[PDB]
Amino acid sequence: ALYEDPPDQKTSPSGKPATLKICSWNVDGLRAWIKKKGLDWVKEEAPDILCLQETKCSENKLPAELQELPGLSHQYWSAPSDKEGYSGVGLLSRQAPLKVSYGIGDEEHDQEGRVIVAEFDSFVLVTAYVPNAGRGLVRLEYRQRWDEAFRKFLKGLASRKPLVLCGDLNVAHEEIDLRNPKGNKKNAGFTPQERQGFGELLQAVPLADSFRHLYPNTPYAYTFWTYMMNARSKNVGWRLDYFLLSHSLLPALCDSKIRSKALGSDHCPITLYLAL
DNA sequence: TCGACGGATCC
DNA sequence: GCTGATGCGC
DNA sequence: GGATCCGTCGATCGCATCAGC
Ligand SMILES: [Ca+2]
Ligand code: NA
Ligand code: NA
Repeated sequence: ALYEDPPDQKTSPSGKPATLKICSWNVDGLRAWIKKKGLDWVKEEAPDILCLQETKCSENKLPAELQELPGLSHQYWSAPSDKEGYSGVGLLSRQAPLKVSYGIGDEEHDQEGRVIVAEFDSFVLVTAYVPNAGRGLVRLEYRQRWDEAFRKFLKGLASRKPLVLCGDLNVAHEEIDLRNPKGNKKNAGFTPQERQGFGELLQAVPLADSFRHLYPNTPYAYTFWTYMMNARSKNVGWRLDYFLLSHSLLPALCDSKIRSKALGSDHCPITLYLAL
């Protein structure tokens, strides 16, 4: 079945207006995504912060359009240390963060340009492109190691400031989170190990899945569709991109959106509204 | 993801 | 700059 | 022994690299 995201709710559970709008988008080739008019869509969405994953683009090759682009003038980029055209994330913000850092503090896990940490006044924002378990589950052993390091890192951070984690977490948590649960239990993104790691993440930090917390029984809501077999036109997809929040931020939570119609990637963008 | 192969196993 | 091949990805 | 089923097991799309010149 096809899916229609409900309208944006812009007041908090106590009627505070939303003050912060964060958008996150796995662009799967930043240059290609810009050629497919992604920035026009971003300009219209007008986020206060924009998080991009899988940029596949070194700092040298960042297209010129990205400077001419407030109110997202404070921009930060991370690329792998020795693997061109692979992975890569970015964070663009309207206001300058207090402090920015790259990676999680673990050399094993900080070589593929996957994590940017941006600290603001009232909270910390982490954006992440989690490593794929790979075809044939080749990288599943590595994925589990990543999962534990990432959880430990995020638990530490959240013990000091309220935390927002966004990005492509490369797992569909439960069977409502993808179209074909049956046929995918041994494929990357829906192995029992990856789903379990996501569950441990929610409990050990702790964090809440913003979208599921608000729409806990809404099926067919996905953020990814493989280019093959016209999957997107059939809405045969996966929910892989999330906003996870510290529990303390749940009374700030106004809405968590899925922008199903924005094209330019094999992921659509997601949008978080917070009253801060 | 999809169809195509298999190799079962029931009616 | 161009062809052709390989890496990666749910 | 012809028909539905059920664990594999290959060909798709898209991006960006590399090897070579
Ligand atoms: Ca590969
Ligand atoms: Na019968
Ligand atoms: Na016979």
